[PDB]
Formats: sequence, C-alpha cells, structure tokens
Amino acid sequence: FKPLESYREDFSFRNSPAAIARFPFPFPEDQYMYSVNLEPAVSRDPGSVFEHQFDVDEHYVSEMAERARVLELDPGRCLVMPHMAQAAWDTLAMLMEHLARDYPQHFRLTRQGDAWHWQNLALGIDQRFTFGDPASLPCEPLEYITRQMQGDFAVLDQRDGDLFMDAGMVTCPADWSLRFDAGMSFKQWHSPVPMAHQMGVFDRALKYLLNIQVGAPVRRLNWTLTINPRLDTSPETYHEWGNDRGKVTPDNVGRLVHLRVELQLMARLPRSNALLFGIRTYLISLDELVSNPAWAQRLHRVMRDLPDPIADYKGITRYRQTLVDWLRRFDPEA
Ligand code: HEM
Ligand code: NA
Repeated sequence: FKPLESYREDFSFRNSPAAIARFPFPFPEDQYMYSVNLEPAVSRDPGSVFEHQFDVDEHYVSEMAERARVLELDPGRCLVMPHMAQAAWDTLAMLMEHLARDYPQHFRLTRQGDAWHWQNLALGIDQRFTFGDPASLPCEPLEYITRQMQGDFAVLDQRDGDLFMDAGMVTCPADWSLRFDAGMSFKQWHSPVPMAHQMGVFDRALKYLLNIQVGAPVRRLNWTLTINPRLDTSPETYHEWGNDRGKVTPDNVGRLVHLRVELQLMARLPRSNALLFGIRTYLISLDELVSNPAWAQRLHRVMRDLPDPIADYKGITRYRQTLVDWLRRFDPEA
C-alpha cells in the first residue's frame, strides 16, 4: 500500500509501474462495439486482476478512505431493502472467505458456528461478531463488509424471470445512482443505453445471468473515460465533476483524461439465491497508458472510430476531438 492518495481535490492518485502493467486494458480490437462479452470467472494469469475473485491492489487503503468520505456526506449510497438482509449476509460471507484465503497477509477469518472473528490488518480492524445478528456489528452487514472491499456492489433479487436492483453499495458509479435505480428490473435500469437493446445484447445477457449457478461465476469488462482520477462520478455530485469535461486542452490530455475500466463479477449467493454484481473500478491516466505503445495506438483507433451514440452516452463528446488529435501522435499508420 502506497501513501494515501486522493480521488478528489488534489487528485494525488497515481499508478506504480506494476499497477500500469496489470491494468485491464479493455480493447481486443481497434474498434469497440457492445456485445455479450461474458466469460467464466476462472482464476488465470498470476499477478493479474483475473487471479482471484476479488482483487485487492496497491490503492486499497486510499480507496477505502474515499469510500468513507462519500458515505460521510451521503449514507444513502448504500441501501438494502428488508427482503435482501439474508443476501447482505451472504455477500459478507463470500467476501470475507475469499479475502482471507487469497490475501492472508492482510485479512484473517476464524469461525465456530456463527461466532466469527475477522481481522483486517490493512485497516486495523479486529471484529468478533455473530453471523446473522445485525446488532453485533457497528453497521448493517452489506455496508460493513463493502467499507472494506474495493469497487462497487449491486445485489439483485432473482424473481419472476428477472433481476431487480434491491440492494447495493454504489459510491464510485460511472454516472448513475442506486437511489434512482432501486427496485428496477434488468432491462429497465439499462433503458438509457444506446444500440444494445435493438441488438439483443440485454435479452441475451439476462438469460445467461438468470442461469448462473453456485460455484460457476461469470465476468466481463466495461469501460469509459473520466476527467481526473475521480471515483465518485455520480449524479448526486455532478456540480463537482461535470464541468471538468470542459477543461481538456491539447497540452493537458495526458494528465486529465483517464481510461476507466470495470471488471465485473456476477456470482450466485448460496443461501439467498440472489446474484452479487461486483464492479471493480480501475483508473489509468493517458500519460501512464501511452507507456505501452500498443495500447496507445489501439486507443487512438478506438476513440477516432467510436460510434457517435456510444461516445455521447459515455460522456466523451465535449473533449473527443482534442483527445483524438493527441492520441494520433502514437499511431504511425495514421
Ligand atoms: C446485474 C448485472 C448488471 C447490473 C446491475 C448493471 C447495471 C448497469 C447500469 C446501472 C448501467 C448504467 C446505465 C445508466 O446510464 O443509467 C449499465 C450500463 C451498461 N450495461 Fe449493465 N449491468 C449489469 C449487467 C450487464 C451485462 C451482463 C451486460 C452485458 C453486456 C451489460 C451491459 C451494459 C452496457 C453495454 C452498458 C452501457 C455502458 C457503457 O457504454 O459504458 N450490463 N449497467
Ligand atoms: Na466481434
């Protein structure tokens, strides 16, 4: 864990060379188009973000501090409807189990029956509590555990052939809100997305997700851009970030524009049968990214050619020509 970094104000966040090397670059081709890009979430590539189900990285302590700030200002970024309480406990079990197994230097879990002892050595937490008993923890169980894991989470109720957004912790969203989307179904909350509905992407995706079983979780990547390493790009806070989209110049693209990638996990929760949706968010400035000349050239092509409805949905319109002009420098054929 490096020294404490900010994702707001002075934006001190930066990636080490190792974090650059493992950044989940999301473009298999020189152009991007939506698809059902799901794969089984099996361990691969030691040291990569795909090695464990939940990835903890050099930014862990910084990110937890950011989460704590968001929640101090707005506790309503976490919601669990009452029928989702068991699912919240399943989520806590899943995270503590995997984190203790995969990062034993940082986390420990010892259990006898419902008498659980969790230690997070990274954050200095030593908690004896009763699994299932919310009066035994300092806050509601989803909140408790997600205050200790990177990325956002949604917990979906599976009923009546569909998935409903009935719980979550959403403090680093790509410009959407849990309080807006609470209780919506799968196709409903995706209503703003261009193109993909007419393509069938959302019909096919719902079908795959409804069939996910215990022990066979699934993953995909999503991406966007963000100006500065701002994690909290929420509707709730738009006045704090939306104007920065007007601040990009030819000389500062490398410092301001960041590639944002979501490594998404979809995993069946064993007691409740709910689906856990992990949204693990990675950020990299374009100065850091263009250290890899293959990334740089591919990014130029993608951004130059991106369909306009998709660029507008993603929020890149305002600075796109500047960005494309800057990236052309790393594409010899261009
Ligand atoms: C339960 C699982 C999922 C949840 C909770 C979720 C949630 C969301 C949310 C809230 C948005 C933002 C919509 C907005 O602008 O207000 C979004 C966008 C998106 N979702 Fe999902 N989603 C899930 C699964 C999937 C899967 C499996 C796909 C497969 C393709 C998918 C494809 C997309 C696409 C293409 C967008 C637009 C993103 C962009 O252009 O950057 N989603 N999703
Ligand atoms: Na293809």
